[PDB]
Amino acid sequence: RIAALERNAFSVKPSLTIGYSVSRTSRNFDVDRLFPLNADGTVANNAFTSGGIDTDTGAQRRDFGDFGNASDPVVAGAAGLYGFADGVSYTVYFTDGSTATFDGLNPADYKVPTGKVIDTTKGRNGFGFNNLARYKEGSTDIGISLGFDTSGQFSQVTSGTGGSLFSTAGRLQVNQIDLNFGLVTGLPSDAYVDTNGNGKKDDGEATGRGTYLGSGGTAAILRDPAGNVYRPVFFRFKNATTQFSVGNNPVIVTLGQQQKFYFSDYVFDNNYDGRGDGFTVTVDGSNVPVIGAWKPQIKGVYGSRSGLDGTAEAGYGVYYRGVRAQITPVGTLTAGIHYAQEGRDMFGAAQNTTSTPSDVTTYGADLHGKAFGVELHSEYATSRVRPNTANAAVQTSNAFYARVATRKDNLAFDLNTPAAKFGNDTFGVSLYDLNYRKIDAGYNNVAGISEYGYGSYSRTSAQNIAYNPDTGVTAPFANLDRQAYTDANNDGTSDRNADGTVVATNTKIGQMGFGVKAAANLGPVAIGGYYDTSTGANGDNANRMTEAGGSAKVAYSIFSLRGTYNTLDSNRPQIYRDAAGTQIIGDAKVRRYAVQADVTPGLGLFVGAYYRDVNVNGVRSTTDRGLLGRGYLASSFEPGVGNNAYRTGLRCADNNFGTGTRDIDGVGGVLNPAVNLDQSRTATCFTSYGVEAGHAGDNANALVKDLFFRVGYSRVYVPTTATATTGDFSGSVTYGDARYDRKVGVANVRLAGSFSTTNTQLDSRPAGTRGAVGLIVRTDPLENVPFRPQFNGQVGYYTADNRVAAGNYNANATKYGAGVVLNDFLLPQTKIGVRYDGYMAQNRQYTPFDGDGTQGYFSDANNNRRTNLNGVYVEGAYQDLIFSYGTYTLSQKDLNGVEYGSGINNGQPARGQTFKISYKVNF
Amino acid sequence: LGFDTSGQFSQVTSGTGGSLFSTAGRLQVNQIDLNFGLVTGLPSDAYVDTNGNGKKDDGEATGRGTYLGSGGTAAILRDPAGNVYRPVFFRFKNATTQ
Amino acid sequence: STATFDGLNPADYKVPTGKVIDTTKGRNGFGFNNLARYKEGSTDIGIS
Amino acid sequence: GAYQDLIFSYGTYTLSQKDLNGVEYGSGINNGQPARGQTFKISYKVNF
Amino acid sequence: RIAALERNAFSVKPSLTIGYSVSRTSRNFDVDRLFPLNADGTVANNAF
Ligand SMILES: CCCCCCCCCCCCCCCNC(=O)[C@H](CO[C@H]1O[C@@H](CO)[C@@H](O)[C@@H](O)[C@@H]1NC(=O)CC)OP(=O)(O)OC[C@H](COC(=O)CCCCCCCCC)OC(=O)CCCCCCC
Ligand SMILES: CCCCCCCCCCCCCCCCCC(=O)N[C@@H]1[C@H](OC[C@H](OP(=O)(O)OC[C@H](COC(C)=O)OC(C)=O)C(=O)NCCCCC)O[C@@H](CO)[C@@H](O)[C@H]1O
Ligand SMILES: CC1C(O)C[C@@H](O)C(C)(C)[C@@H]1CC[C@@H](C)CCC[C@H](C)CCCC[C@H](C)CCC[C@H](C)CCC[C@H](C)CCCC(C)(C)O
Ligand SMILES: [Cu+2]
Ligand SMILES: [Cu+2]
Ligand SMILES: [Cu+2]
Ligand SMILES: [Fe+3]
Ligand SMILES: [Fe+3]
Repeated sequence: RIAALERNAFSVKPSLTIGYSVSRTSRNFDVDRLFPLNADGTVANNAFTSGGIDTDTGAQRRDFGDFGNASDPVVAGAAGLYGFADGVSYTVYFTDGSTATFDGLNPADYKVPTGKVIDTTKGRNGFGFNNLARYKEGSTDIGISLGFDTSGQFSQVTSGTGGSLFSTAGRLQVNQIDLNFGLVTGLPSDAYVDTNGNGKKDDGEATGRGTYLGSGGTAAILRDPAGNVYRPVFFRFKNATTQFSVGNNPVIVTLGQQQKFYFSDYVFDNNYDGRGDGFTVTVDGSNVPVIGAWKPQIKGVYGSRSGLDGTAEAGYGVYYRGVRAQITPVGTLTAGIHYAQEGRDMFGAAQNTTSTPSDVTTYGADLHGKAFGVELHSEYATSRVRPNTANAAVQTSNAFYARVATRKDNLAFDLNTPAAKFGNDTFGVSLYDLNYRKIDAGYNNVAGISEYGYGSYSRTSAQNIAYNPDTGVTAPFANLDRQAYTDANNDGTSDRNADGTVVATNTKIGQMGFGVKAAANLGPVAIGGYYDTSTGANGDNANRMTEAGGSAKVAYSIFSLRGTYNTLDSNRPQIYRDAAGTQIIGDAKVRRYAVQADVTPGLGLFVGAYYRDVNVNGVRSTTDRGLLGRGYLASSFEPGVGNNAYRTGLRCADNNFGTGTRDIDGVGGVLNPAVNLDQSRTATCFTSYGVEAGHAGDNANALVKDLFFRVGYSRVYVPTTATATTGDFSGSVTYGDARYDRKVGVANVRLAGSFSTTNTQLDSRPAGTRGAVGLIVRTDPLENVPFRPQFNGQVGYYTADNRVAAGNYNANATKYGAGVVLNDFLLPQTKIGVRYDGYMAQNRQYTPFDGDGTQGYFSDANNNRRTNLNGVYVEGAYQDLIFSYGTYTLSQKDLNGVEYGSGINNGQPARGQTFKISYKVNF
Repeated sequence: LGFDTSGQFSQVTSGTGGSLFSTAGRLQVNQIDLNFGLVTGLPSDAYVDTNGNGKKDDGEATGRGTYLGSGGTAAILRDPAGNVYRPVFFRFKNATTQ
Repeated sequence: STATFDGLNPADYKVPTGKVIDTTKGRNGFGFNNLARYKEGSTDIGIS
Repeated sequence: GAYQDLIFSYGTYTLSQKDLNGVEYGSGINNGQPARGQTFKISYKVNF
Repeated sequence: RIAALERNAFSVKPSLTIGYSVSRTSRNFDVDRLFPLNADGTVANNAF
């Protein structure tokens, strides 16, 4: 009886929040860039951060201000303190009484008055000024909330009797659901009233807190003169279950919304979203008497696209059906056939609009598996698309491939595992890939009824491969397209973007070709080779792209010597930069050959000498323009004895330098415990030659346990002026890195250092000297000295002499930070703590997140400005009551010393102060 | 109809906090004076305080007018079968501020 | 304004109100209510 | 049809009303076609 | 004490309905006039 009472009882969960807060600022800069970075790269926790960490948009705690109640993001350029503070953002008044906001330090540059608006002289001269000061008037807030949770025992459903011509028994199937429900008192700030059914908040839908006054917030509170507060009670629930399965042994029928299914690639790659609402039936004949050892299986799908959706949507009156059948006659070779169809009904043929084909009918067969020591992967498809309209003129498009290679479990092809193995280690000829491709030009995700895909995933990386992990397009080979200059509006000149990149028009050409990658394992020797030619579907050599190559390695004792030859002959246009540095579209010929020798004495040390020679379009081509990466079979070898693996990808980042110019911390990464500067490569294949010693601390029997350094020298070829055939190895790069953690006593030291003396502009790094050093100390609590002190520390210096074609400017930075925590302070359970941080910078800047996956970074700019961010943060604690105080100042002067901080132009820095009293309480 | 609670939620225990350090937690027990329950209908003097002053300004909301069917005779949320529906509110009063 | 005539011949619409005149907006002022009903296929989950 | 407790119901019906001549007035858009109705349902009763 | 707890306790009753439906017609006639009539005069049950 007690269990029955508990099953359908409410758990009452009240919550109380108590806290005092005051904050005064004049510019709202950011202070999270001063705090130490943890070994996982996260910044140390403080009581002043505004938050804002978003992985989707790349936002971090360092992209927003931390004072007042405002989280104003930092603004790049001069409007912000070069990414250090908030923008100036004048306000512009209009004649009709409307207003706009101008984001700049000079309103005169407001070059965007709308068509009919005229600046009315209402403010200073029609331009106002948005106040840069934010205030949080000191107050103590008590927040009270209450929720009612359920026992969570309603996770099952049992079927009931049904039928009209008959009556089912009932209680035959038990389904596990994922319903999470309870009672809430108040609505979240992000709730809304969805009046359209799209499931998303359109333009100002309802603001559910505004629909139910008194639900939450401060705008409305349903009160009582006696002091009572009333809040509406809502029933909140999530239903994560949309599929219901019936039947156990041979036959299982699943009914639900947005059914996800997969016949094969090129036909019903309809998982990762699903296609619509309906049912799927799966029949497994693995226990049949006569034929059950072949594991016969049948799948059948019926559904309506997107369920019910309004007209003008692609899935209105459109229904899909399909059936697949497969077996495994041999060890693992599964062979299957499948029929798929999608079409409009009489209500979709009329009043649907869009462009969905009147009918698509695809047939196919596949032979994936591993049977007799070899792995086969084949696929055939036929489309027969009915292109709506009136005449239609049904169009057919096939897609066939046959590959002898190893597919992973995620259906991506692993080209590093042979799958042939025609011998042992002494004589070990290994076939890695052997494939043919006949994808037609018109075969897209509509031809074979899928969600996405069947197009080059990169067009710059391996562009014959359609495999797209983002959209779940599991398909080995892609529908290639031909690229050409656009010339949309202007005539005579090709259209370009603002950055100068070309604008291309892509026409699908399909794909047809073959490719073999193999390697023969000798004894102390090993050899490998690859060949690959792909044309358009029609076979015209105007779209051919052939890559051939081969490598040979000899490794013995502690010496290894490799030699690689790579070619790329692309009559296919290809987009790339020329010698001058302007993007172009046109055929390419790349010839590379690299001989690199390595010696490993075994004491953790290593030495490496290399000579790599690129040759683009017949000229020596100081740097290849990424063309060699257009093929998916690169297959270089690796140094070391007994390492005869022919792994795909030309390891161009081997024994060469790094060209990074961005960093999370103020100093050039030498103060970031999540960045190993000695393992930073450029990943660009150069025409150069050089040597590089080093030392690894993770390798056992090393001189120093945790020590890594990467001293190295190199010389890079550069043409005579810009495009001359003649040239010389005039460029010179001398680089060095070091990293040493150690733990002397109770403290935990960490040293990092980097150097560079480049002579030319390699990828984006200018030509000049570049050095950096950083030290991090973190003492554990001392149990001998009174107060149990626990110290910290941080120092970082960065220097760079950027010799760019527009200046010879020096960009240096200096970051420091110290702090001591007293874990035993007078009264019991009393703690005190103080941390002082500082960051000075010459011509450097911060670039905030771009709103995409890219994050913000500190870089060098020629802005003649010196930033002087400083702050002190004192955190004391009684038993569990935390007093946090913080005072920070940001001043950005110029060479003269004008002190542009606090940009009202009064010669005063921006200042921020905060005081908080925090107290966490639980019921 | 009203729904009263057991009245056993008269205590709070502090939790660990701090950024430069971390307090032990469960160190202090505070006696609070929160009286809460569930009501079905609103009183006559209830109102929607849209300014924060805590007092009824000139015709603020007349909370019975905001939620029709809460109380009174002006509005009654009914059903042809004879059922009567009244919104459920979570009423609470906090007398503790220190 | 619009009205609905329930008959197989709109010419027999002997009931134009006091001041209303048939505007030649449809075929000749008379439309035609579609006789086709559609329930687009969907799977519905209702929770209470 | 019915599997354990999942009921598949399908129905196709046709209504044609001709005159003596054979004008086939059904589906009264006057195109000589009968009225037609088709339905497909999948029903599943579940209990907590 | 258990009886006192049960006297003023809530019984939580959740309900879930799952079902797929599609229907296409051009005139919307009636089909219940075709089904057999039961001994009590009611027409046989159907899913349409
Ligand atoms: C145990 C249950 C027994 C069966 C119950 C009675 C049903 C059979 C009687 C004939 C009834 C089925 C006859 C086939 C109609 N045809 C369909 O497929 C249409 C497809 O829509 C649209 O597609 C376009 C391109 O695709 C075009 O063709 C359009 O023109 C078409 N729309 C239109 O204009 C409407 C004709 O679906 P629908 O909207 O009519 O949906 C319902 C259908 C039919 O229902 C079933 O019978 C399925 C039962 C499967 C249970 C499998 C589970 C087994 C459990 C052990 O369901 C399908 O999907 C299947 C497709 C037909 C194959 C049938 C053989 C298993
Ligand atoms: C385990 C079991 C799982 C069960 C669930 C899976 C169900 C599998 C169903 C398999 C049925 C056989 C398929 C035959 C394939 C013929 C190959 C094929 O699809 N033909 C293509 C297409 O066809 C049109 C289609 O033909 P269709 O015969 O498919 O439909 C008839 C009937 C549907 O009945 C209803 C409900 O009205 O369905 C059946 C078979 O019962 C049709 O007439 N619809 C009129 C409307 C035209 C637009 C779709 O016309 C051209 C393009 O307009 C062209 O592109 C052709 O290549
Ligand atoms: C009968 C019965 C009963 O009444 C009482 C009691 O016995 C039961 C209840 C168990 C029962 C029910 C039994 C029930 C379970 C049904 C049996 C199960 C099987 C599974 C059904 C399907 C069998 C068909 C089979 C799967 C097809 C095989 C063909 C291959 C797919 C062909 C592939 C070839 C490809 C194209 C080559 C590659 C070519 C390219 C170019 C692509 O490389
Ligand atoms: Cu911040
Ligand atoms: Cu739809
Ligand atoms: Cu997929
Ligand atoms: Fe919406
Ligand atoms: Fe008020």
